[PDB]
Amino acid sequence: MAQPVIEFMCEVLDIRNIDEQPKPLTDSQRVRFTKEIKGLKVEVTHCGQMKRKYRVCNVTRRPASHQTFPLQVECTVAQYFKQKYNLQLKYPHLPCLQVGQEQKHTYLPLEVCNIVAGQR
Repeated sequence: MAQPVIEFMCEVLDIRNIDEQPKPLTDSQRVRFTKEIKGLKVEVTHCGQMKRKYRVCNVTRRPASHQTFPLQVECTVAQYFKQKYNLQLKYPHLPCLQVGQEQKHTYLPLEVCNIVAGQR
């Protein structure tokens, strides 16, 4: 089974009350989380059965609420999932994952991500 990256995060940062502390992440926490998620493979969950897979290459410093990107004029990733997918993010305060080629600057909210377990 695939594990939600939110849960993976809470495990990495030793959190149990993620829904009690709507607090953003400390620089210390982000760095600790980034080390663990960087390089893992993830699958999108907001597109039904179109579970597109991505390679996490980094973690943003800005929350999904503020992370911006070149939308075809700049937009907020949180807006995106509210406008295009009509889904208010549960954690707009947590960072987004950067997936794919660096220069492509693709950001995904942690909420919509599941860690893909290897199948050797």
